[PDB]
Amino acid sequence: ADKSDLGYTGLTDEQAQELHSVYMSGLWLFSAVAIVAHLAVYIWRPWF
Repeated sequence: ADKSDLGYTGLTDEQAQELHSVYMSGLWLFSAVAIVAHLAVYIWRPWF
């Protein structure tokens, strides 16, 4: 009966709070994020 699958959609509040706390908790996390994105694109160039 109970599926409790509604938790997948209602992850917005958790998403906001999670990103906010982690962003502050790890303000320098952006640097990692930058490397991943930059490198990712470098990987996309040869993929086209």
